[PDB]
Amino acid sequence: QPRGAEFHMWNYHSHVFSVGDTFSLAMHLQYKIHEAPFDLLLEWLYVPIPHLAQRVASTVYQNCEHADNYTAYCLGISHMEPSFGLILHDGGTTLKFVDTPESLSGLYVFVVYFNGHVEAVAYTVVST
Amino acid sequence: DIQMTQSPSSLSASVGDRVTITCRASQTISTYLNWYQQKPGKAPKLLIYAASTLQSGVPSRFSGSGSGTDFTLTITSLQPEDFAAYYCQQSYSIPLTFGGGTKVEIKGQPKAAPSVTLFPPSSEELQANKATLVCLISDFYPGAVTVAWKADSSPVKAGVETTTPSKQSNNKYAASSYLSLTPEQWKSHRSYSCQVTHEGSTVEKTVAPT
Amino acid sequence: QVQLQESGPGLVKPSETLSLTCIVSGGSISRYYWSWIRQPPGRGLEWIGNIYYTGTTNYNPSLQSRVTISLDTSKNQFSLRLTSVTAADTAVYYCARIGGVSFGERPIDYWGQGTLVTVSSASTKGPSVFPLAPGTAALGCLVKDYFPEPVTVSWNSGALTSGVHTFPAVLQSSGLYSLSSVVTVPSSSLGTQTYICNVNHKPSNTKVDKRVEP
Repeated sequence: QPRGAEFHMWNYHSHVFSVGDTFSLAMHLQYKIHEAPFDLLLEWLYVPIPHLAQRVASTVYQNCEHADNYTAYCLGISHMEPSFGLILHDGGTTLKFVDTPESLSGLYVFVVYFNGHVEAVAYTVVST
Repeated sequence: DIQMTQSPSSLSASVGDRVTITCRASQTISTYLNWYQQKPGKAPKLLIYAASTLQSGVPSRFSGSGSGTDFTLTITSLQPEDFAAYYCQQSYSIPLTFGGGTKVEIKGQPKAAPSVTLFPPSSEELQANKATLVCLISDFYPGAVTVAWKADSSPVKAGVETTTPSKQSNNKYAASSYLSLTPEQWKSHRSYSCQVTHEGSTVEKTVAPT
Repeated sequence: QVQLQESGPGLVKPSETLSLTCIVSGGSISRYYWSWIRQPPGRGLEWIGNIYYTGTTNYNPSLQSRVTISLDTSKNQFSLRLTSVTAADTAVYYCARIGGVSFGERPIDYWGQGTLVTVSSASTKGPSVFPLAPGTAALGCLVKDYFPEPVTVSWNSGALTSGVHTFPAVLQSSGLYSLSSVVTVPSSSLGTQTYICNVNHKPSNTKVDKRVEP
């Protein structure tokens, strides 16, 4: 009877820092997923402040099968483009901003592609 | 901003009746709303979460149902302790938004005559340059009543301050009313009368400064 | 089991900053959202904002331009700041928690007590207490001529609970508030038990005891 998957992430966020801080931007993702074999992907994109948007990081759980038991069981690769710093963190669901300059301020989006479908995405405006 | 419409906005049901209220959303909120109960003066208590799940320590007569954009809260058998107001709140999208709220008033109480009492002003207040007397009718259900003030023969129109509480655990009201005036006008007259008219034969009490 | 307490001033002059602080106890700031909710004196309640454990504040955009929420994990508390308060911001302010770990669970499960913030232009005024001596017996206390409304009346340090009515405050045209608390006691229980009413006015920081006896 069940078919598909559902996610929930509280789209709109607002984080304010100051130069030289060590904050960590974290999302609290909620999910209920069936049909175990999927391709989860958690992608952090960035836009300075607006139409264009850069790419900052992306974690991929490729061909995982842990459906309802905590998906951190199976681990995936977390290759991040080094044009930024931004030490990535657990499950790929949170960034860590180490020794931040002002230039990192901007609108960050965290889009979750589940099996090629954008199942949720949340905005967070980081500014001084 | 999701608009949350609640229905109805005010209802009156007797004890043991089946109460049903509806919550409607402008967008599909997948099994995402909570029903809260706010008793008069107190903070809301979580009645239902996940739109169908009962919070720990809540009587089973509260039942939540619905999904999509249509939701229903049902009180199976009303009790005189469930006079509170009821709200439905979504959590799907920021900003989180509540409903209009439903005032559930209990109608089961039969017409009960009030208990009338009167308090003349105290000497401390008289030394404090003011003179206030207090008329009090306690534990009567039906609606509001009329209370008049007589200055030994004459209905007084000014200086009356009337207040009413909410329904108690026995579903009864108690209208309180102050008559305030200067000590000179308090001492110029002899017998002060409070006259309450409700469900019987018009009652009245009187004081004379002894 | 956790409990929360608001610590804000009950009177703020118009256009100024309203600053509240909610202290949590009996639990952690661990992984929940910590939120603020207003409720006008007669209207319904509206959510103003919540904050996570690493900044990441969610604000209601109706007044995002004026509000900020700060965290004090070190002292286990969190504060609300609302700038340029108008007359419409007079409301009861609750601090609460939004949590739950499941799909459909994001409820405001544990609420605070709620503090009343009236905005106007005055300074303060303490209450005046006067006794009211006598089927059964009825005795009362009369609170008169005080400013912002939040006031509490108990009897015998809260020992006398059943049979007590505390009336809503009324606005006397001198721009002040009046209230009364009545108790129905047995007729034979008059001369035995010493009846004392305790009145606490938080904005003026005034607690007063009053004995009642014929």
